[PDB]
Amino acid sequence: APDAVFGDRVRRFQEFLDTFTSYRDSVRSIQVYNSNNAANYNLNILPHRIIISLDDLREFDRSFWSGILVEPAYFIPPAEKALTDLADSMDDVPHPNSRHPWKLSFKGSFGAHALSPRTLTAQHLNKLVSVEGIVTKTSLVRPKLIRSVHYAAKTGRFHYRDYTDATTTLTTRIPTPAIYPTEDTEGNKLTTEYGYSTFIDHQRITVQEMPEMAPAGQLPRSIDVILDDDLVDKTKPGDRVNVVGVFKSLGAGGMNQSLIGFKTLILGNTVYPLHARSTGVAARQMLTDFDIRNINKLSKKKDIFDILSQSLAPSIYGHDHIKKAILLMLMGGVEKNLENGSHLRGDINILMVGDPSTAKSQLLRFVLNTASLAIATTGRGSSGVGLTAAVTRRLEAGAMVLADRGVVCIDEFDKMTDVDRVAIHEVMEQQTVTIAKAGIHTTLNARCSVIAAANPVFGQYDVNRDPHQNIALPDSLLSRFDLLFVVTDDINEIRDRSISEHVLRTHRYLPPGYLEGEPVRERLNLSLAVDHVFEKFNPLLIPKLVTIPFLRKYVQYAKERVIPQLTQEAINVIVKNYTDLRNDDNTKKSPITARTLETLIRLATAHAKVRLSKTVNKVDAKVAANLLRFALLGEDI
Amino acid sequence: PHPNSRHPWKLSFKGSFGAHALSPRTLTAQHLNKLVSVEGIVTKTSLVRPKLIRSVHYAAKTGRFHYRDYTDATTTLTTRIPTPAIYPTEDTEGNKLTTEYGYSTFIDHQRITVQEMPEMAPAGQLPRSIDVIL
Amino acid sequence: PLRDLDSEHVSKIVRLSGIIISTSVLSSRATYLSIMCRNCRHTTSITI
Ligand SMILES: Nc1ncnc2c1ncn2[C@@H]1O[C@H](COP(=O)(O)OP(=O)(O)O)[C@@H](O)[C@H]1O
Ligand SMILES: [Mg+2]
Ligand SMILES: [Zn+2]
Repeated sequence: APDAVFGDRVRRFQEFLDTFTSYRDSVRSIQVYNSNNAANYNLNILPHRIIISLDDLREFDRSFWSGILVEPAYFIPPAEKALTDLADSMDDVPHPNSRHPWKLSFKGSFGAHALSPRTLTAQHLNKLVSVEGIVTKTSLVRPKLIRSVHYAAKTGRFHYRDYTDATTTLTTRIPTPAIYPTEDTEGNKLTTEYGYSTFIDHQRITVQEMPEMAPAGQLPRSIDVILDDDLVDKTKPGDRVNVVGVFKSLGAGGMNQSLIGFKTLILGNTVYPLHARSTGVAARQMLTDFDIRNINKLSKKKDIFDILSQSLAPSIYGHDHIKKAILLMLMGGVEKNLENGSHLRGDINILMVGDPSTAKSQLLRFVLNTASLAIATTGRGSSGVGLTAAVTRRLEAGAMVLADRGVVCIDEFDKMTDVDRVAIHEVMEQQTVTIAKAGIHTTLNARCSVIAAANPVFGQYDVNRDPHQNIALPDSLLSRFDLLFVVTDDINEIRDRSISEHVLRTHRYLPPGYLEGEPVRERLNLSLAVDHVFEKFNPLLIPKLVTIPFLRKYVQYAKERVIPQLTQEAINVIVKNYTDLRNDDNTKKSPITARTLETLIRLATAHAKVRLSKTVNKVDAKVAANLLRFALLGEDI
Repeated sequence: PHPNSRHPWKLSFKGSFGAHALSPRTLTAQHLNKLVSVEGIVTKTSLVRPKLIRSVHYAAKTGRFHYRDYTDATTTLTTRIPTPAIYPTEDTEGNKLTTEYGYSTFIDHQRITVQEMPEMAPAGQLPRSIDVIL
Repeated sequence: PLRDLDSEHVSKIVRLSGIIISTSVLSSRATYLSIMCRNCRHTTSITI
């Protein structure tokens, strides 16, 4: 039976949708997208879901906003009905072959409802809450029968029955346990018609307080979240997540005479995978047309490589070719997948062996902070079980499996066991992890670029000795590292005063919105995995330095929209340089193998990607070989 | 539309009924759930009593008008699930309700008794009667 | 003391010292719940 208050709220939300035109634009775009590939194929179908900004709702109608936040069961169904009515009103051109219920998702500032699994108590029940946590368990995506269609052969007629549970609606119904129809009303045997029955995907994930904010030494708190038909498979275990949903109570909690307390869970409305450092979530960024224009504008510059090289770690003094190599690894080459099935690696590995305090770990931490997807590990702090996969009858991804299509920053690389070393041997060239353990023969993808830091045998790189004795690493392992940089802390007066002036200038830095003696606050930077190009603060005083967010945008653009093709004019340089490096006797820091030809190719491709060029020209090969010759010998030609 | 789906229209039937044109004596149990025309004499006409089919109530604390629809076994030709919804004496959340007569809906109901006509009933035999609900 | 609790302390206020070794997850207990009959629409409230 119709409710006057329900209709009043429906028309109020219709007024809200009319006021903010972005929601008709979103619904219209979704409908035209669905119709266009429906007619095209007689890709994927976008869900009937709209992101609603709670700030705009508060601006429009504060009580509707407070009603949704505090009494969602009475305000969300009317708003969803209004959205569905609006969508069916604009649906003048129906999809080929009210109706099509549209769901709502919420975003914005939740205030006191933005909680965690620890702070989510029983006085938040029946409220729209945003819970931030870590996904620890993801159940199987199971179909749920919401409508069963049967066939009666004697009458030749198709019947159906709709099913309802306590979690499909925000309000409580009268429970109607309608049985599965095994026969008609008048005795005819029914045959279930699979493919005409309706099954809805259902998942139940567990969100636990994030380790970065959970109290140390205390047992963590968890909360159940239920996802239905479009939020399933939106996250994976170990993901940082922000789930917006209604904190519901279900069952009777032992009152109904046939539990210790009422069964509580979150009916998920929105799932946002969050980006935290050293996690398995990549960093999607929004690239406006202005950002792309600036990226192309800077790519037109000749010295853009240098501009990108110095802007990586201005705080670190020097380490300029190391920064060039780090930028090239951030871009990386393009992997080759030949038709027969073979794989050519397109990821660049870097090793930095050096004396104490030459900033190898700060250069690792910077890469961890700025990379799209980076996992930080330490030698012997993570084993092969912790680096590669692990069998739990089920597999748990390790450091280098979560970092697939990403970067692995390994500090204290020398303090790594040989059992880990063999797994690392497999991961670096073939980019795969073969388990073959306890009846689980699986080949996980570990297409990751490894950057590592190491110390010499005696703790100080002796220039009198040779590198092979100063490294104490297997030669086969050192071959996998595309670029091996030996950094030595030479005491020279010019660079001594220059590095000290830099260190002090960096220490004498103030944020734009801070006082002289105000302790700088620090948050954990839980970015959402979806305004000037250059940097005001320049530790060096000189070319221009771009901001780290803009550098990340540039790296993302070049990494996702540029796939350079090798050219003969680059091949001549690459082949000549490889032949010289193989045959010339120079007492190289690292050996020269066919892997050296491919690090030449990969670095040339990466530098071509830096310039946004779709073809690797001669200059790219020359600069790649230049960096390689520096890395092998120390030349400055 | 009239000044100030909707407005359910009822059907009435006329014509030749054949074997369904009966009398209260010949109307047996094998005519049940059939459309029959019965000719007879009206012997009893009950009072035309109103039947509450929708009750409208007012909650003064919230100042809101609520309603409840009522259904019986005789208002539909098909059998429903019986739903004995009680008369709402209070709101869902405890507010006392006041019945709003004149906004509630009452439907006239009569129960007549049709007996075999004396001109066609057998002589000396006790007549047969049938109940009709209008 | 926790070892000195006899049956004479049952249903009485006792002060006892110790160390907490476990804290379970918070569970929801109904302090006021609205109820409605299934084969009716009779609304009632139970207050705890
Ligand atoms: N060349 C350098 N330029 C700037 N800072 C440096 C340099 N070398 C060392 N530092 C400083 O030394 C400190 C320790 O460096 P760290 O990265 O921990 O050294 P290591 O690589 O030996 O572990 C950091 O605060 C870092 O800024
Ligand atoms: Mg270090
Ligand atoms: Zn009842």
